Amino acid sequence: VKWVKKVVKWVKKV
Repeated sequence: VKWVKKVVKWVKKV
């Protein structure tokens, strides 16, 4: 749940 910040940053990263 804490990685929720990076999770959504996946589509933006790749």
